[PDB]
Amino acid sequence: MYGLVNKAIQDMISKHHGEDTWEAIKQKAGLEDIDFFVGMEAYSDDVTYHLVGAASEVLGKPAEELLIAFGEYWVTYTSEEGYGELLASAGDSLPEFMENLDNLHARVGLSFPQLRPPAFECQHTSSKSMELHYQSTRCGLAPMVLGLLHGLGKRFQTKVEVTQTAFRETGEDHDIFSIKYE
Ligand code: HEM
Repeated sequence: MYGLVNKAIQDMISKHHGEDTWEAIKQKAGLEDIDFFVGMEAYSDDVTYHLVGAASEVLGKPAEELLIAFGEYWVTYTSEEGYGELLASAGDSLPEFMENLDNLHARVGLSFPQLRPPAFECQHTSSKSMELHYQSTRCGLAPMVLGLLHGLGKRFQTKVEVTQTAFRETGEDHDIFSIKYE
């Protein structure tokens, strides 16, 4: 994944646990070769997996718990690191933002030529609810989606409930989330 993601994980950890813990995690991930992450450069996905793996061990939290926190964090972090306007242009309510998600990543795709974005499809069920379909070339990021969704609730001062109803891991085609909103 592009360095932007790894910088943000690094950032999240450092803001919450200081530079000491970060160097520990960096060490255990097998990444002391790397002085700093470069925002617009492509890294091996393994760099992120090893990062989440390490932070899990060092912090005593499960990976999935961290993916959830990171998901929330990403919504705030992107607006402060170059992407406020793009976010503002993706909608002024959660259901709208979700519809615009593939379009948003297309936009990002222009700056980031090697992007491997997720695909998201909304099937509405009422004015307060929807099925979100999440398809990816990567495994086990569904917990991140959950956090992103809550991050967006926080963004649009909107109450959301998110429940995964289908799991790649059980053998289903793709992850599906049922979502209810204010
Ligand atoms: C301006 C805001 C955003 C930017 C700049 C951005 C950019 C990115 C980038 C660079 C990646 C890594 C993909 C790669 O390197 O191949 C990514 C991944 C991802 N993004 Fe976004 N993103 C934004 C907002 C969002 C939001 C709000 C969601 C909410 C669903 C989202 C969903 C995801 C997911 C689930 C992934 C994991 C990749 C995968 O599933 O394979 N993104 N995004």
